[PDB]
Amino acid sequence: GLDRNRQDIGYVLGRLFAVLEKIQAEANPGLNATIADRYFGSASSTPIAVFGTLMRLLPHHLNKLEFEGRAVQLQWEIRQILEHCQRFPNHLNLEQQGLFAIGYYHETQFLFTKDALKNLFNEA
Amino acid sequence: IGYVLGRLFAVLEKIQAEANPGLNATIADRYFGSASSTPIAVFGTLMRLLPHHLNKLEFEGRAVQLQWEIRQILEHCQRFPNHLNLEQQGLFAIGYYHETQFLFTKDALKNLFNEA
Amino acid sequence: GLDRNRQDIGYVLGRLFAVLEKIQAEANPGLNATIADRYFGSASSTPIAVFGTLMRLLPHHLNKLEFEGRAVQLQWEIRQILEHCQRFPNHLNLEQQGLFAIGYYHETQFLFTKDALKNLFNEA
Amino acid sequence: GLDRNRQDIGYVLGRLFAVLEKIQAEANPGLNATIADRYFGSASSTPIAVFGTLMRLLPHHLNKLEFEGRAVQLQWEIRQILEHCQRFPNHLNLEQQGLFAIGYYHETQFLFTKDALKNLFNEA
Amino acid sequence: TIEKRYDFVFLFDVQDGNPNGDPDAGNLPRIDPQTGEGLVTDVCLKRKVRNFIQMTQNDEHHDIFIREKGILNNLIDEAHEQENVKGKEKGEKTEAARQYMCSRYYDIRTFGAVMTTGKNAGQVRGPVQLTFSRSIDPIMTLEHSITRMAVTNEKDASETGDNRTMGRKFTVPYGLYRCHGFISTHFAKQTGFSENDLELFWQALVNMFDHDHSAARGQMNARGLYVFEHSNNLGDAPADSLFKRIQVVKKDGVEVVRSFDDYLVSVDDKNLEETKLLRKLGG
RNA sequence: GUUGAAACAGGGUCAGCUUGCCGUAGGUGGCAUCGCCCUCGUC
DNA sequence: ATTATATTAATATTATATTTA
Repeated sequence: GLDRNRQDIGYVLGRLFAVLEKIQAEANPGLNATIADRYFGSASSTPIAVFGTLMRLLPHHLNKLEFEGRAVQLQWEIRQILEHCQRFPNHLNLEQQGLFAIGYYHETQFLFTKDALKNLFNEA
Repeated sequence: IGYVLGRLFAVLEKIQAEANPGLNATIADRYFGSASSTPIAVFGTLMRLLPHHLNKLEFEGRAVQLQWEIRQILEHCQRFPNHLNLEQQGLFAIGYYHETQFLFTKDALKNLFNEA
Repeated sequence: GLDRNRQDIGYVLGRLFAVLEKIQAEANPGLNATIADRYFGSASSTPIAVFGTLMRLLPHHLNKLEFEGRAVQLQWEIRQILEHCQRFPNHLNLEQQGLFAIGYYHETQFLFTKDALKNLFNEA
Repeated sequence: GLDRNRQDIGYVLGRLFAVLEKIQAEANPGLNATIADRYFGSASSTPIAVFGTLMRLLPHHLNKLEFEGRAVQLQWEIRQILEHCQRFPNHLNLEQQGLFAIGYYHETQFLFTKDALKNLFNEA
Repeated sequence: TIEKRYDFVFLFDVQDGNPNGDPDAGNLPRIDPQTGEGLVTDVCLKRKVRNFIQMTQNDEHHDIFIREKGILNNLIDEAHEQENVKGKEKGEKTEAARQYMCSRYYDIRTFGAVMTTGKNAGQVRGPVQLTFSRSIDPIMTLEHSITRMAVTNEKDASETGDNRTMGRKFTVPYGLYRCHGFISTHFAKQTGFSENDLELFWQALVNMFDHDHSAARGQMNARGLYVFEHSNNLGDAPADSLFKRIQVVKKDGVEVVRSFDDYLVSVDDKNLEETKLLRKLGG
């Protein structure tokens, strides 16, 4: 249940936030306050203010991972998502506001799986 | 497009109730007026309030199970519609009651989460 | 999924940082802390302070590569990106702050490919 | 993508370093460590210390070229760049620090072309 | 009770720090997404005024609304057990309790508070109602990420070596937040907002950026405060043009702004001399 | 051609006359990019 | 005319010379 060729800005924005949250959760299991507990409150409205710090903290989160190939796969899927994201908009429309959370939870479901992300990464 | 939205509202209210036991003005009593009609307006802020409710949960595994089940719910919804038609609001109510009674069952959500 | 004729400052800045990170990663596979783990934290806000040391370390990173033609291709794409970069600004706007990461991940995806960068270099 | 009438000190300084590196590369294709692998590390900060030895080594690099007209064209574009360079400063500002690399890569892109430098030299 | 209308043009900036952070965005100040102008909520100024009153009063009949150790239900129950315990027939009892709290509390008298919890006692409309601030020049976010050489919790993130917990501490270089606000008289006559309370509120708005300071907010100061004192309780001219007369734009050929030497506060009090006044307290 | 035939749902009716989402509230207590490194061996 | 309340998943994308009267 995930459309990677929707060419929607909200879809790819939500998928990017979802993989960012997944990376932060994988960086440390004993995490109290994640990014979703603070960054998601304005991610669908002011993405250019939160996604900047998100991309700034992404490499450190990837380096914090115990496995280096996992970070490679996560960056690969990040870029496969952002392929359709030609630019970070100022503010999302209501339809895009909903598509944000849609793609967010869709990408979260696609990531929290047994054999799916690695299977898609193998065909690249 | 309406049934899964009702299940979404139901699990949102369940997470909010598990966060605050003595709830007075729940997210339901303030958002269900338009959640049944305009989804992109209510769910555009309920999905924002949800991670804070999940972090408020004293049991992190419960929040994990609720996040997994809301992922499984929203997977069937490809996009939040502009407005729910008259039958879509009925589907919303039906899914709301179905999910709010499936979550208040003995060992249903845990058994569903363990099978993933 | 990459616009090379967008004429946006954030786009070309992000693409330049992306190719810099790619060059640093290609210089040594056993790299622990890359530039993205330190330089990206202020690359979209204070580019004139990080991109100076970036351009200073770029020739040594290119010389560290085992293949000399790879460094030539990387410099060629660096200059093709910086064509639209008429000047390094002091601070990027919010839209430019988002376009920074947009172009960064777009160029990273375009670089981590089979036949794409070399194909574009052949038509020059 | 090159502004020759910007009247910026960093722009012309970077263009001068770029044409110097181009001349050193054209002097011998089998070059291991160029000037950019050592001189560029302090070219935008202490230009009066590196550009002196650069101008000292420039005539020998021009004489090392197999074609004498190429050296003439390179000196012509060097002087066309340095026209706006009224003096070599002690230290460049942050904006000038970025403009250094900007002009450097812009001039490198303008030089590594088919018909461009010779076309500009013909109209002189 | 006051009888004049006041349209103050509060102007305040920030040297280096995070003023009004977070519309749920981590730790960044509220900025305009489409443009880049910084925004500051009025609750920050209200809390600064409350802190100034708490540190420059310490007396009765001017309650300051206590901090963390202050349950609103407990305060409401304490204020209920006074003159109208039960012998007042619920309806007017709520109004009597509201009037008593207005005569006793200063925060509810100047602004307002929620008194509709368990023992309901009505609600206060509030006379003075500030607005959200907004700068003119598109400010930029610096994001000054700093570190710490001491871990907090004993989780798995605490390595055997350098127990470090970095994070980010956002900062702002400049941004004159052109604040706005209007003061009414009908609600002030009911809440008991006298002229002494108005002068105290003006003094607080003027001298709140000198005591209420922290490490995250850094150094903040108030530029000017041009109060538009009216003559009656009616409406002479729309407040839009009134607040537009004091425009704040860029100076000469400059890209951004760093201090007061880069702004040109154009103050041309020419058409506002009909039935209105003008005073300068901060500038 | 001598055997159930004929059949109105109607003429036709403003669902309103209307009602402030609010009264309103600090992302916070604050945290060293660090403990460190010959540009060299030298023609 | 309530219910319920404990953790999904994680191991490497890529990588071979523009231009020089």
